Amino acid sequence: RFSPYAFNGGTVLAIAGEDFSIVASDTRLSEGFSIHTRDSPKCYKLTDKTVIGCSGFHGDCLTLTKIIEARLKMYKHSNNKAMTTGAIAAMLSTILYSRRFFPYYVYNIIEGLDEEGKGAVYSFDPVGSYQRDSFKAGGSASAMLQPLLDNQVGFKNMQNVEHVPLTLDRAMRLVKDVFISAAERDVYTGDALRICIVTKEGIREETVPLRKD
Amino acid sequence: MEYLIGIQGPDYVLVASDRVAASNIVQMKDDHDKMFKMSEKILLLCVGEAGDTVQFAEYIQKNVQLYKMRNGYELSPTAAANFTRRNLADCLRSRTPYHVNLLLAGYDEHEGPALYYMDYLAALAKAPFAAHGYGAFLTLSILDRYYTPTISRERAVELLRKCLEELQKRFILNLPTFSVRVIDKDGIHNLENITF
Amino acid sequence: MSYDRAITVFSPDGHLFQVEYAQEAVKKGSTAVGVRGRDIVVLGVEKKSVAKLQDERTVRKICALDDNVCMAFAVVASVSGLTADARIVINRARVECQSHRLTVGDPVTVEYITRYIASLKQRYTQSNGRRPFGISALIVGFDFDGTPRLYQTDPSGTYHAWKANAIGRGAKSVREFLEKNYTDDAIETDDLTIKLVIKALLEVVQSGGKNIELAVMRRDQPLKILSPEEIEKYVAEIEKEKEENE
Amino acid sequence: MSRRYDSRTTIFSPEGRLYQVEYAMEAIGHAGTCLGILANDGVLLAAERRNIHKLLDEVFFSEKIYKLNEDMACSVAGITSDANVLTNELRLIAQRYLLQYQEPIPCEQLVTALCDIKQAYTQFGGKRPFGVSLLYIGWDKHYGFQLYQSDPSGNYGGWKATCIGNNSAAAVSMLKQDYKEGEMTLKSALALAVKVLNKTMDVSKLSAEKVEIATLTRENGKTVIRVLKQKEVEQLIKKHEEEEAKAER
Amino acid sequence: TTTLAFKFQHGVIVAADSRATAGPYIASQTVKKVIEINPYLLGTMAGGAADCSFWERLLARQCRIYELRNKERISVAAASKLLANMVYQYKGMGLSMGTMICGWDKRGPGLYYVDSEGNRISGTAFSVGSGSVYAFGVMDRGYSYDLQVEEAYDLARRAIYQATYRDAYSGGAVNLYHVREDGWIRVSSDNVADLHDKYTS
Amino acid sequence: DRGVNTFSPEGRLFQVEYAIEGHKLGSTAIGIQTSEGVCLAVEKRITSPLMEPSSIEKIVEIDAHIGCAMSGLIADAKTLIDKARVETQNHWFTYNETMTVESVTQAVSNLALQFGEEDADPGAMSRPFGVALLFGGVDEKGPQLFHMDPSGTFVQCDARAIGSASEGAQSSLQEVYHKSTTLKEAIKSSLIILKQVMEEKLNATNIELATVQPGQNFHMFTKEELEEVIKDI
Amino acid sequence: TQNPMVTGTSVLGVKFDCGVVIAADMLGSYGSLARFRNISRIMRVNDSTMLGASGDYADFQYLKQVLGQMVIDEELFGDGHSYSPRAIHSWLTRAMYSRRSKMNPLWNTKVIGGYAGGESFLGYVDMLGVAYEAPSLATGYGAYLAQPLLREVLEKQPVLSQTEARELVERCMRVLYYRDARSYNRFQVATVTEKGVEIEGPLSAQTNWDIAHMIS
Amino acid sequence: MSSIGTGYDLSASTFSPDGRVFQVEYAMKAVENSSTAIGIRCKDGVVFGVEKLVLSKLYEEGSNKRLFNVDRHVGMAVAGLLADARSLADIAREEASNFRSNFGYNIPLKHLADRVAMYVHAYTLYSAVRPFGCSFMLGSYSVNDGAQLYMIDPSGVSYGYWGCAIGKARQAAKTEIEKLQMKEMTCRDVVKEVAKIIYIVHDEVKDKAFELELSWVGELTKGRHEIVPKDVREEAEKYAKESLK
Amino acid sequence: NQYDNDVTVWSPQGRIHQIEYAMEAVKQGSATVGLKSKTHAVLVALKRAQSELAAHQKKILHVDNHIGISIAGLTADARLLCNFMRQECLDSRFVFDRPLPVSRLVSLIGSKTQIPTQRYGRRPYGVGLLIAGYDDMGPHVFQTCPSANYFDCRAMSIGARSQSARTYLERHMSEFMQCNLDELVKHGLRALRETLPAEQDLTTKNVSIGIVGKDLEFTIYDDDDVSPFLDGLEERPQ
Repeated sequence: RFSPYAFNGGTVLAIAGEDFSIVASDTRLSEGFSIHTRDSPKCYKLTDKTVIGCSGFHGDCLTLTKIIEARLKMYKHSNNKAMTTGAIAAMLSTILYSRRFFPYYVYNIIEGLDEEGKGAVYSFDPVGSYQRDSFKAGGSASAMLQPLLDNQVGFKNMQNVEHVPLTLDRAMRLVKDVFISAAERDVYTGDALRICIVTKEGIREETVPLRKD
Repeated sequence: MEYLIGIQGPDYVLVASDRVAASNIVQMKDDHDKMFKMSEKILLLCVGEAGDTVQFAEYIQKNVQLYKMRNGYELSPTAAANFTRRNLADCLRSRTPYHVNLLLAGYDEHEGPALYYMDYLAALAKAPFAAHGYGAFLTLSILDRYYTPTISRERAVELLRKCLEELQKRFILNLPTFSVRVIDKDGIHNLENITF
Repeated sequence: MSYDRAITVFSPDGHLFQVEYAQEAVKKGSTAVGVRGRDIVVLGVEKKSVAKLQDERTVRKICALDDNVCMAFAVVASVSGLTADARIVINRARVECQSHRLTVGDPVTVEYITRYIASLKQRYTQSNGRRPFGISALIVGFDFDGTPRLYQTDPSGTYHAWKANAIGRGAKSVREFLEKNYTDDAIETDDLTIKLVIKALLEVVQSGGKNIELAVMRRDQPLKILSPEEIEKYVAEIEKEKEENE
Repeated sequence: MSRRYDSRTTIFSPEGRLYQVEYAMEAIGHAGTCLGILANDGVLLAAERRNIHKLLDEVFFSEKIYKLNEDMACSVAGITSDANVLTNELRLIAQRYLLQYQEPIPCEQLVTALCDIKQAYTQFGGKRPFGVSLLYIGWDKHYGFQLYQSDPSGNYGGWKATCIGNNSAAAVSMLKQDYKEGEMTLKSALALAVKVLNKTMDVSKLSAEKVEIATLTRENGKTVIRVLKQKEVEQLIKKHEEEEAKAER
Repeated sequence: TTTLAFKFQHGVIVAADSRATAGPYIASQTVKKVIEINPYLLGTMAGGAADCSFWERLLARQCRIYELRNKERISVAAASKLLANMVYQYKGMGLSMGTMICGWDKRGPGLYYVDSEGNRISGTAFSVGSGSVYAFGVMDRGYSYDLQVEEAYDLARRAIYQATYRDAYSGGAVNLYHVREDGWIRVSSDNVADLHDKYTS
Repeated sequence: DRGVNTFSPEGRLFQVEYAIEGHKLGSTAIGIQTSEGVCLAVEKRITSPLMEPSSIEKIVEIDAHIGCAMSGLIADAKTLIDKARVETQNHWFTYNETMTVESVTQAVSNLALQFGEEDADPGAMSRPFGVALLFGGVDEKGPQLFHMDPSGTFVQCDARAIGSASEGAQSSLQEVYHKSTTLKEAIKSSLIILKQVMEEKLNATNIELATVQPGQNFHMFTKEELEEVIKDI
Repeated sequence: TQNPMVTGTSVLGVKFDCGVVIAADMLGSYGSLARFRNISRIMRVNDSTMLGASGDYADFQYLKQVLGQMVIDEELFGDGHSYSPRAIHSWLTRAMYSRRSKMNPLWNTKVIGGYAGGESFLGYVDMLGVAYEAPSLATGYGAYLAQPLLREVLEKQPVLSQTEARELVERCMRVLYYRDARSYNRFQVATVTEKGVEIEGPLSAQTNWDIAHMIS
Repeated sequence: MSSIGTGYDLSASTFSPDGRVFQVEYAMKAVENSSTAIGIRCKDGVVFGVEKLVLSKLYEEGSNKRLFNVDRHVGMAVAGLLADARSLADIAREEASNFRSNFGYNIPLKHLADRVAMYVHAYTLYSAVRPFGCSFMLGSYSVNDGAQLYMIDPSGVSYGYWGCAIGKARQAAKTEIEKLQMKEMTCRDVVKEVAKIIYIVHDEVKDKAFELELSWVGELTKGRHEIVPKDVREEAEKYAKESLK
Repeated sequence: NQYDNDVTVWSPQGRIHQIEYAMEAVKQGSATVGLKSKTHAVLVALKRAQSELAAHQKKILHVDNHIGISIAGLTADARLLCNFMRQECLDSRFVFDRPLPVSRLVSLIGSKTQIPTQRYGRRPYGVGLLIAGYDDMGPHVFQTCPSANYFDCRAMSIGARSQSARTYLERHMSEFMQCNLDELVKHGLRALRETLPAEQDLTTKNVSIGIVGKDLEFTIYDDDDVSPFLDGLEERPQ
């Protein structure tokens, strides 16, 4: 999508939806775009300890650099201190690495997905530019604004005159993973092949593949 | 007629100075009063004008270096020479097409020789002179100054002349400012005059 | 910083040979007393060694590190003159002071200078070519709170707040002579602080107010080094007074 | 080994001061003397060369007094060897400050900057401090006519008449005795300069070959630094005969 | 002054209000973008220009304010934060950076505000506005204004200025974040929604 | 010089063994870890009644939530604190969490032995440090007191005292204190050993006490609040 | 195609992984521009005795990747334990160096196929010059990506258990399309098989196309 | 040999009055105490044999090693102080790797032998480093220049060798290599011949049992330095026991 | 004297006296046992404390969640090598992405610790590391000395009279590979007591346990989280 200077094609669109107990981060599985699709497997998602899992998406080259870098940080906080790297500690940490990718320019958006010690389940967007914030609905990857809208209606439910929230259930999120990617396939066939759904309850990672026909 | 607008006229027993207060972001003056007149001493005054931001960075680096001369000798440095000295440093920076060029106005009193005033362009030219102004404001006053006064003219007439000049900027110039600071210098020191 | 032996080797005393040797090197920069007033914090130095073929500026133990922090030096000994080794601590101290003005533009703090200096001396130990220091400074200056400060530092790396401290010719001895002279009136009255500094210097030096040069520094105004001639006028009255407290 | 020696260069000694700094002053004592005297409209330097030989060709007419700048002058008191390095550092500093400043270089400013290098070596680097005390004469507007004295100890001094090199204690008093504060004019001062050099030398008899005399006199719009040719100094050597009478009387 | 990322000083507090989105991309950058982040309690630095520029500057700032405070054991002034912020930022500046950040603290004469930019501005102010275009925000803010100005006027002014911005300039989302910054301890005041306050005031 | 590589045939440095003797002449510091805080006590060393306790401290801030009280040679403590302060503030931007009391103690401990007569750099030395530091602060694992010593070892302690007699000041502390107890009893326990080991006896300008609770910032105590802790010795 | 900044090119590298073996087919025809400079060239390198490399994309950029590869095996031998690399570490370490090399104006879409079994770990890796590196069933990049990879992948998706024989007839067929479509070669290939115990590769032998595209 | 512990070795830049530093003489003495490591050049390769010390039955190949591959075609057999031998292997590994990047061919040993011998002499020169305390052999099979065997002493002399041994008895082993003609041999026969000499030469006063570990860079390892193949190892092992008897 | 503090004076055996002192430094330090299996690696180290009102200092240090180290000797010297081992392993993980072999890492450490032994006027370090790691081949316990010399062992014990611990280890050498994570610790405990007097056995709060693998992430057991691994020991096998 993004200009050649670290790319010639990468695609991959990710959606992630916050309930208030689980966060499922769904991404298409396949490594695509050049002019055709290169490969059918690749691990975008990595759990650094058991309590933080990052999934980085867009170019598979950026994803391989940034994820290993996210593993490195967990080792740095354990050695330096003695602790397990929580959600906040990782989210903040990603920004230091992200500083590098501002004169370089990227549209690879890495998303740390976990449970935070604030009483809820968390999905964090740091932008690939910099900045970090927490959110109730989010679209991240090669377009950071094409997945985003479906979640805006379904999760947030701020459609009165005013803004009042009302997160959805776990069962509603699973169906949201399966459906979104098929919808996005119509629009941009850069979400294709197989849908990989990762579920993070912030104390475990589980995976589900499903083929797309 | 160069960049931003400043004017100072020494009569060699008085110095008349006014400078704009306006570090403008977009189309509003985020504050009304803004410092463009800096005091290195109570008997040296530097009025820097050009870029809002560039004026400040240039002044502070030289200012710790100025202090260093004061620290060692524990008497006054040669102030005329120090305002030239920064200029020589800006001649080395001038070969580079980067803009760091400052239109400066030195008012200083030196001990032994007397008062010195030096003019600095954005093309960088040191002159002791009867009155000089920087940017558009040089343009505004230089032509009346031969005719309407002398280089020994009275403080009253100077001030009336200055008031009118600042009103001509609001009236004629595309750069008006409704806050200008006026300061009057006798033969040795700064007095803060009424804002207009 | 290049040598081929260690600069110091440790002892089971728990003293550093080079810091103690340095303390004598700083009493080369003769006796300095400083007292803290309500609004004028004043320090004065011993010997200007006047022969009216010299300049007064060049021998100074009073050094301007900034235009709102100043210091006078010594510590303990009785050893020979030389401004120079002390002068070198000043040259480091003046950068240290100036770098802080870049960082915080308000009148820079006394505390910063003293702390930087203690650590600076330990650091020189570590480098084999670098000569350590061990000095005391009478740091005078003002905060951004406008309140008077007089701080003093020691070769032991430790800095304390004080209302009056003197250093030179026995650090504890000039300090104790001031402890007697101190009363509660002294520090608020502007006039009274000046007389304290002159009685302490007048002890070790003959015919002061030519060998007493003192500077007052102010909340609003920078360093003013007074002419010696106006100081002599004080010395004559004050020496009358000095015998009285004894 | 290297760990079983002493020389106490960077290491402080029992004295509280380094051996190397104190020793440098002894070397300066038995080497040719340099004095600077104040006049009302100039300043001058007079020096005894390090050559005690009876035959000089004058290849370099600066063998003691080197004119750095058109605004400044120096003398060497000590070993000519450490002077050679120092002379080259001085031609650069003196001209650099001037490029910026556009005002005749202040005598004080120069010495404090230089003294900092002299002390840098003794404290660190494991090098000894230069065996040369340099006598600077110059003029700036805000002190007036000046003479400043430089040491290997990093000590500076503001003077009006001083002498360093051989038999210095005698020499400074002798300059004070003949010449008070602000007394003597430039021409009469040049005579005085030779008179003290005749008396104080490492080896007697004062000749044109043994002396070099330099003038700072402010000419019409420029401050002119000249080292006088042998011919001019000779007219001063007869003047110095006249001067001996004059001091006494 | 600019956007709606705004602060001005009163007699007692610095009243700081900001919008969600005003950054890059045609949609929302983040749906719940906050620019009154609390990495420390002392005084916000506003969100000037690019998101990367102030934020990058801020990890440095959050670390730097503390270092001064901890070592002297006497707090940093609005001036110590202006000078400190200006020296670190000039050097970093040259990657196409520029911000409009805010050194604040209560000093000797009430609240002091010094306006610092990434190109090294140091100007003294009592109002700052960061982002792009305050011209819709400014008029209603002005009527009852002065350099030191009471809390009652400050409530009336602050409520209309934010509200009016919403009506006139529309592109935000979510809620209008209001925080008040004393010279040592900021607190997040209220989170009233941007659409809710706009009709009301 | 005379050997600074000096090993005994047992297998430790002579120089390190020499380093303790310096601590013994210096100042006295008590750190006690409580469930309800960390209290830090330190000798101010009065010697005039003109030295102001509010203006000057020797309980100093590593972070706004972490304190360190120093003992032994004063110059030596300052060098360790300045490197540790920056490490701590840099940590705060990056992680966005307070630094563990253990995390800061490990960094300083590297500096203690690295000496050698020649090939020295800033990371190395010409003689080992003779200061022991009590780093006390409250973190997310709770209130912790970690102790760093001249041998450059870090140990968790719920009570440590180091001063005029290091082992002596720790033996008084072993008799009084109990592991889990209230803040007032921990603050009392710190003062009590302090006056007995020292030549100097307990006053309110003689010693400096500042207390860090969890859920609080580092507070350096006011003139009055310093005097309140003196009533119970 | 798909190849910014190339001069001497290796056109196409087949890589398909089967159970314990890989077959890679690469042409001997090595065009220096349009002209086939070398009619036979072995584009098979020996990383190690237990590893093998086969590469496609610009051949000059391949010799660069070769010098970097070469040293990594040296490092492992270098210890004295005398270990043979793992396919993932050598390929992966270089993927990072391809992230750095983008910024300067030389471009790389360099593509290598690593199959090894060494130490006790079985890798199939592909490493790129843009640094898309992954484990795979079958991969090829650059010019391989534009034309053979999708037919190879289409068969690979419902039958993920293709064998080296079914792939052999397919390799021969696809290269027939390369002689005709690509302007960097006219046929002739080297068949290289990497195993996890020895590196095997019979020398480049001619092959020739079959005509039937002038009937209609 | 000259050396006294007082004088002319109290800095590593002090030249001795005899023309050869005391420190280099000390470095050779350590090689003389250690076990025998042999490497004989063949017509079709080089065969190494170094005895690997076993002090416990807990030890694997990693413990008490003396075969390094400087390159991956060039081998290094060391004898003497192991601590300096392994450090010089690490710098050497780097030096070989940089050469391969630039040059791009199986390195000729003749160039290595000059550069390494000069590096070993450099450490005698300099104060911040002291001489290397081992003598080592560098051995390779290449097609660029064939079989090559060089030995470098801790002095920093490089000489060329047909077959050298370094140990507790350097002279007896070299006469024994002289008797046999490697001219008649191919690389296969040489493996037998290295194996016996190691057992006889070495005198137990510090061992307790050793394991012979040998390495090929020859015909059945194709110009890269691999550990001995199994067939070759067994042929070699029997003859060594038979030679004792 | 001063010819034994010179790093440029050697014995007629060709041993520098400063390297010899540096090995002994380990030996005065507390005993640590490091064992491997074919799924795990266990580090058992003996603790110390200053007081009864204190918890014991972990002698197991945290590097990564796949490699871990245990120290015996000087902590401050330890910390410089520790900063070096953390820097190299993390490097390996970013660039190569291989869960680094133990065998490559120790050899580079061997190079560094060798540098002060060659330097004039600089002392060797004198801490002993038993580095436990897990790579894809399986676990290895390598022991690196204050000299270059490093060992690849199934089990090793270093410290006071460490030769005696090796004997227990040698009798159960084969068993280690079959045994479980839990047992590997118990066999470690039984070795660790041989070093110390037979007048004394271990206790719960002087044992620190560090477990390594990639079937588990790195754990440090302190003074009271030690107990589950501890149960099952034999009092002084002779």
